[PDB]
Amino acid sequence: EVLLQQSGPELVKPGASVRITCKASGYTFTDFNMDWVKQSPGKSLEWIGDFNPNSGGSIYNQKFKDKATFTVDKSSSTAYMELRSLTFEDTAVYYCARETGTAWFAYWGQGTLVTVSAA
Amino acid sequence: EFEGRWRVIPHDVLPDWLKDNDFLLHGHRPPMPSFRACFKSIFRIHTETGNIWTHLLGCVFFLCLGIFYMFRPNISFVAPLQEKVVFGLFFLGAILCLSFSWLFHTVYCHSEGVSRLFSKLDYSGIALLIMGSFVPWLYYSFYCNPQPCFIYLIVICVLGIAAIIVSQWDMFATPQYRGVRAGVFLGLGLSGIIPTLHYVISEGFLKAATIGQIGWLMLMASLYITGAALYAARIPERFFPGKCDIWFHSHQLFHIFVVAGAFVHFHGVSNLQEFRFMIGGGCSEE
Amino acid sequence: DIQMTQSPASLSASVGETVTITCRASGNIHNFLAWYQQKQGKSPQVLVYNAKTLADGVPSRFSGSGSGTQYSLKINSLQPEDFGSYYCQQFWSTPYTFGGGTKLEIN
Ligand SMILES: CCCCCCCCCCCCCCCC(=O)OC[C@H](O)COP(=O)(O)OCCN
Ligand SMILES: CCCCCCCC/C=C/CCCCCCCC(=O)OC[C@@H](O)CO
Ligand SMILES: CCCCCCCC/C=C\CCCCCCCC(=O)OC[C@@H](O)CO
Ligand SMILES: CCCCCCCC/C=C\CCCCCCCC(=O)OC[C@@H](O)CO
Ligand SMILES: CCCCCCCC/C=C\CCCCCCCC(=O)OC[C@@H](O)CO
Ligand SMILES: CCCCCCCC/C=C\CCCCCCCC(=O)OC[C@H](O)CO
Ligand SMILES: CCCCCCCC/C=C\CCCCCCCC(=O)O
Ligand SMILES: [Zn+2]
Repeated sequence: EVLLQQSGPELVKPGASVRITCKASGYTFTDFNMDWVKQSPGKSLEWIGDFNPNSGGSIYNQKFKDKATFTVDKSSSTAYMELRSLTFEDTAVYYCARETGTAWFAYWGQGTLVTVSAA
Repeated sequence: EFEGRWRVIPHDVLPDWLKDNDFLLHGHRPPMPSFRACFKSIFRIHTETGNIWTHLLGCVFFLCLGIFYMFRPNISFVAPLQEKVVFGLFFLGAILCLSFSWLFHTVYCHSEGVSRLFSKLDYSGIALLIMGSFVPWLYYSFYCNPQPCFIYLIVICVLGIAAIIVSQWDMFATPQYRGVRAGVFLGLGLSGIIPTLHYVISEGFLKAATIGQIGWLMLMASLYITGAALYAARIPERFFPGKCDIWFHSHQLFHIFVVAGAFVHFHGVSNLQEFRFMIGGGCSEE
Repeated sequence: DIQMTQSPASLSASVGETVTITCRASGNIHNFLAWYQQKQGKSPQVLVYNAKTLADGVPSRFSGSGSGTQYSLKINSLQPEDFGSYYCQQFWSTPYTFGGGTKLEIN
């Protein structure tokens, strides 16, 4: 079975950075594209971007161009997403989601909750 | 362009209706229910690139060859109106089968409904090419024996129509019946052994060899047999699984054997009309 | 950018009844549509992709239809486990977009 496991919840302060890791297994990692999805509390889903592990290129939503950075480690079949200069607006559950030829998502990670708080 | 973006997928994640040969492992198109994305995939690298371009280049070749044939001067024909008709019926079957085929291979990955529809057009096309091939070839071999010529055109049409109706069957398109489809269409073409033996008996070995028939048809019989043998047993991808995904798999070479076999067929019956033009329509041979 | 308008935003129905979630795209998406169901706190799971293709393991009471810019998700004979949020998604044009979502409650 294909499984996407990502890191646990993050508690950070404003202006900090986070990197969410999505570790995939059960298939050849380079064969399919990896996408990232944001869901703010009580709101609907938003598309951050897509990353191709084979070529290494990525396509970012214009809204998250200066916010997200996609990296990869093909040896461990892990996808990463860096979030920079975090505000209270960036408090959300971030998902990884794998394509299958076209960008419909059959497999999803369990989600990583990012909570920004200066308390 | 950011519209209709897609990647090739391995064979194991394909839907059922798109698994026709498990020896091609990678490089398949995923199911995309947009004809716009399907027709632009013609300029993309995948498992069907060779299958479409072979029968799309071949479709315009016999289209232009078919129109040059209509504008050749009637100076050279014993009956120009009906001679251009029997040839046009061959060109009609040749163009339709090549057009049905490259269109099917283009929209193959659209949806299950579109796939089954264009597959039935793909199978019916090859029957039309086989019946169309028999018409100019018979009207010359039995030129002076009209009634054997007219029964043999009735039975190949009752066989080709039956072959078209059997292609409307759904389990016909399954990979378990790929040997059944091979023998059905091959038996359709090799049904011509009965008119050929009839011709040799009444005309003779020398006549059949002098006019050049027995040489051109065993070329036809070889291209018929070899093309069907590679298709039915999936050579060479059966020997090298995963290295013939894009170029030189069985379906690709079978497409090439059809274009070459139809051109070799045109070459033979075009010779039979130049031989008729020299001896004329008169008939006191006995 | 393609805008996806999902309707209704929320609804509540009884078990065994039929519900229909409509959705309209701001432009033609060429049947490159997917539907998802999301349970409380859990990850979304795909129900229908390519506008009509039912995903593996999804019961037959879910059915997607439509073409062009108007698509629909229908749930026949509602079951108690059908509560949650439902989202549409187009993957024809980037950036890909989701619908506003539809909250389904069962009584
Ligand atoms: C050159 C071949 C000569 C042989 C004779 C046969 C030629 C026939 C013509 C072949 C090419 C035709 C042009 C293809 C145009 C073409 O690809 O059109 C597809 C459309 O985009 C269909 O729209 P779709 O994406 O399915 O959805 C719209 C929203 N519902
Ligand atoms: C005297 C009868 C014999 C000579 C006349 C016929 C000459 C040859 C005809 C060629 C045209 C081919 C027609 C082929 C007709 C096929 C009909 C068919 O299979 O329909 C089923 C589908 O509609 C649904 O599955
Ligand atoms: C060029 C001269 C004529 C010879 C060429 C061949 C003539 C036409 C051949 C085959 C006809 C195929 C009919 C196929 C009928 C399928 C019905 C269909 O899909 O209708 C569309 C609707 O579902 C949606 O609007
Ligand atoms: C002057 C009268 C002479 C009569 C004796 C001649 C009899 C001819 C003998 C047999 C006719 C053919 C019988 C049937 C064999 C041909 C059909 C077949 O199975 O073809 C498969 C391959 O062979 C295709 O290449
Ligand atoms: C499940 C049944 C089918 C299994 C697959 C068998 C595929 C064999 C087909 C073609 C490759 C060999 C063709 C050439 C060798 C057979 C001899 C021949 O000329 O046969 C022509 C006709 O008499 C046949 O009816
Ligand atoms: C010399 C000239 C040669 C000309 C050769 C022409 C070959 C193409 C003909 C017919 C294709 C089939 C047309 C009918 C099917 C199209 C509509 C369709 O696919 O509808 C599916 C469904 O309605 C929605 O998903
Ligand atoms: C002149 C027309 C024939 C020219 C020679 C063609 C070479 C191949 C001949 C016959 C192959 C018969 C078997 C076809 C296999 C099934 C095809 C299919 O289902 O797509
Ligand atoms: Zn083919």
